[PDB]
Amino acid sequence: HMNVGEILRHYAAGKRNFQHINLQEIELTNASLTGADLSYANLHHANLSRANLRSADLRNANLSHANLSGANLEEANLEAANLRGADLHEANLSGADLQEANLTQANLKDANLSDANLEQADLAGADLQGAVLDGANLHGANLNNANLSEAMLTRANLEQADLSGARTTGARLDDADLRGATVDPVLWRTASLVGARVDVDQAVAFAAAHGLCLA
Amino acid sequence: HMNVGEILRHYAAGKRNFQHINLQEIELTNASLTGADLSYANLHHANLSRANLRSADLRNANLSHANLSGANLEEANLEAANLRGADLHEANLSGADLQEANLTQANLKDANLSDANLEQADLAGADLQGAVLDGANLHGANLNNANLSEAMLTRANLEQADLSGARTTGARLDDADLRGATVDPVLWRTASLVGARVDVDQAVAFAAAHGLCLA
Ligand SMILES: [Cl-]
Ligand SMILES: [Cl-]
Ligand SMILES: [Cl-]
Ligand SMILES: [Cl-]
Repeated sequence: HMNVGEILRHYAAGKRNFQHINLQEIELTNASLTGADLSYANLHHANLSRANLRSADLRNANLSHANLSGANLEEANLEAANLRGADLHEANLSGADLQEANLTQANLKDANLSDANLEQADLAGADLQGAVLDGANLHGANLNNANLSEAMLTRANLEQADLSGARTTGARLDDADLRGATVDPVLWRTASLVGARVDVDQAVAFAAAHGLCLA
Repeated sequence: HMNVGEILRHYAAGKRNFQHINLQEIELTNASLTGADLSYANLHHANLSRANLRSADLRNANLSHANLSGANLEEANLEAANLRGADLHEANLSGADLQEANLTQANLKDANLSDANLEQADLAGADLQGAVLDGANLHGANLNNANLSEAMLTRANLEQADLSGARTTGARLDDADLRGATVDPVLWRTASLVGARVDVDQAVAFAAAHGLCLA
């Protein structure tokens, strides 16, 4: 296990290779480790609140129940990372790679996921209230029972995503691509959808969700 | 030309056959001629305000620019009648037969057309503001540029009707049959349509009218 003094001294010396390092429970609030290779690192329950991890490599890292509130993760590689129950509220994940990441039960309230890659990510039960996912790729993402209340999914790719059980009151889906997605009828009644791309079957479902009869 | 005294005396004697009679411009306000056969009669610009014409036969009658405001025409036969520019505001036309009638530019404000037959009727430019057409048959009716603002067309048959240019702000079309009708996209944005029956193409048009893209 590497401690705070050690990792900050190494980083100060210009070292960036921290792959597979054990940093469980470490206290790194307001720390900057931009560009660090933390691939496969164990950061379980780490406190990384307001840390600057811009452009860090965190692929397949264990970030389960980590505190990443307000952290900068712009253009970070979080592919296949374990972020179950992590606190990412108000984090900047703009342009981050989160494909196939485990974000189950994560706190993403007011998170910035603009232009992020969330292809096949597992967001089941995640809280995305007030989050911004403009231009994000959610192709095939699992949004089962997620909270999307007041979330901005404008211009987002939701093709083949599963939004079963998602809360969508106040959700903003203008210009989103919904083709092939699985959604509850209530989505058609709650989301703003101007410019949203749909299949014919979905357009019919939109009409049915407003009480029209096709018999 | 038969005058007021003559027709009322004849009716009082039990006469009901007034077919093809000339009654142009006659003043018959609050008169009762229930069950009278006035088929093919000339009632051009007659004043029949608040008259009781329940169950009258007025088939093919000339009622052009007649004042029928508040008149009772329940179960009256008005098939193919000329009612162009007639004033029928607040009239009771419940169960009347108006198929193929000319109602162009007619005033039907607050008229009761419940369960009336309006098959292939010409209602172009007619004013139906606040009218009640619950259960009416408007199969193939011409509603071009009609005013349907706040009109109740609940449970009405609108199959193959033409509503091009119709004003439909506040229109109430719950349970109406719209299949095959021609409508402007604005209808889908303005009418209440719970239970309204539509084709697949119409359901898609409903979605498109709310800004959804089918590309
Ligand atoms: Cl440093
Ligand atoms: Cl928006
Ligand atoms: Cl009498
Ligand atoms: Cl109603």
